[PDB]
Amino acid sequence: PETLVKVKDAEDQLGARVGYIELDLNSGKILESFRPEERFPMMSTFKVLLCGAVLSRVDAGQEQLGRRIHYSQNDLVEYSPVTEKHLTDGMTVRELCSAAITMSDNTAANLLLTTIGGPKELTAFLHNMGDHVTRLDRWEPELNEAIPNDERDTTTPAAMATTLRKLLTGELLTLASRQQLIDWMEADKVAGPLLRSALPAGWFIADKSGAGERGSRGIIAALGPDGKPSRIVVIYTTGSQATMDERNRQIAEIGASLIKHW
Ligand SMILES: *C(=O)N1C[C@H](NOS(=O)(=O)O)CC[C@H]1C(N)=O
Repeated sequence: PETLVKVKDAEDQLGARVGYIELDLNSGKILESFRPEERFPMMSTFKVLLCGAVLSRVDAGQEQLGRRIHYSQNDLVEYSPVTEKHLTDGMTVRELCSAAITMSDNTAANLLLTTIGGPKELTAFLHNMGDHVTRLDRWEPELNEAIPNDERDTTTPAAMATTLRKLLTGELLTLASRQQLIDWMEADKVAGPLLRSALPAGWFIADKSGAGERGSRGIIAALGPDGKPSRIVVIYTTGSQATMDERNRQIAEIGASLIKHW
């Protein structure tokens, strides 16, 4: 009961809703949940779904990971630490997905949405792999607005957890594409103070973090002991006036509990 108590205590201390799934990667069955059917802004966590959609196109040969995209300084939106450094040489679709997931590059995310036909086509992709709940409507950075009770650019903990399992382990993507997606998430360099902060030596983690307006914060992860993922964790919160630091520490403490009671 310890981990669900942490989530409830986090709600108390953040003054906001927290959504939680712990999913068995093998069976795909929910082990624990909190507000599993409630909507939360995906924020940057959507970039894993976007690169899923890109890889599905690469498998079908409508995209090539080696294909180079040139863009202009005028295409650059807030938080573009990789893409602002490749204005003369451009970047391959592979490099863009690397930027989107490992660095949460916002311009990378928009360039990739253009490659698939935008938010409506990411939603179509999720619909057609059996996720009729998750929806993307807007581009970076507007999809992070987190307007209370707005369903635009939202998922549920349940839908995100099951969708992430299908992308990483389901029949949808080729083995090569599943390996490349989980590899990008393993190489995440912007989620240090979250689940990674509670991870013991020898454990595997592949994750993607997110932050938005109105105290929005979240993480999706495949993790497990002995260097192999065996569970999917989804944590979302929205509405809190809490600092980025407190929100990070609350997610870390939920992580510490689920690892403690593995
Ligand atoms: C993702 O939600 N975002 C991109 C960037 N990195 O934050 S993250 O590592 O939690 O992904 C900055 C904030 C945010 C955004 N508003 O786009």
